[PDB]
Amino acid sequence: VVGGTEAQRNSWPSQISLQYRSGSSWAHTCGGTLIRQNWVMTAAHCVDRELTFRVVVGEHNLNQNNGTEQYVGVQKIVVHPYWNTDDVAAGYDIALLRLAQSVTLNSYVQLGVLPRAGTILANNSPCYITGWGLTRTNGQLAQTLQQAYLPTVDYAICSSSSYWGSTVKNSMVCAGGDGVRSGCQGDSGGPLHCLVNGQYAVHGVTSFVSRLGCNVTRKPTVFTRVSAYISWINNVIASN
Ligand SMILES: [Ca+2]
Repeated sequence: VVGGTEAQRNSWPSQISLQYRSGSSWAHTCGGTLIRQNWVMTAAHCVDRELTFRVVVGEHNLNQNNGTEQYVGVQKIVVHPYWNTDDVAAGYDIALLRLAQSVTLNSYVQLGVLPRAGTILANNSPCYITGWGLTRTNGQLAQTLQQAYLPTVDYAICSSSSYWGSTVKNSMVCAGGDGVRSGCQGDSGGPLHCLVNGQYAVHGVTSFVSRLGCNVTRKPTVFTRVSAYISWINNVIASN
């Protein structure tokens, strides 16, 4: 997250850290959202590679023991059938991970609330992006969870020539673009929490940013629109 600030300890209890094994060590690669005690929602491009993954819930400081973490393996990876690694702009950047065990819910670990199918947010709706991603373009990962106020940019405006043009589709959500705040590498797969009816719900899965950089004016962070995949999500969790 570029231009963010440290989040209150465990104030976004559904946020998870997706890590892979590198030799004998583990490294953070993406964010995610705990939607069930044994199911995680993240980005498809986060699990394209065949690596050993693990999920960490109740996390805050990646390099220190906060006394609230729970580590669990990933036993199954279900990527959306239409996902294309060579065309992220085609959408469908979403995947569900079945955990090897059910985590224990508490003050620091809670399920994320999903919106009702087809829900579209009005322009400039209040939302927050969270993650341990890069704090600067080509910079380094954050040690502690970061958050940044990132209001939405409606489709009509985001898909205009003065912004993303045709690169953005209706199955995505755009937020930010003030040239100061945004998502960045490492935030991918993470949530975009938006305030709706007095409650925070996960309306987006961080998908991509500009090649020119993370925080670029008129180039909002692009998110997979969760409300367009509710039936798919339900069908997967009801079968496996
Ligand atoms: Ca920690």
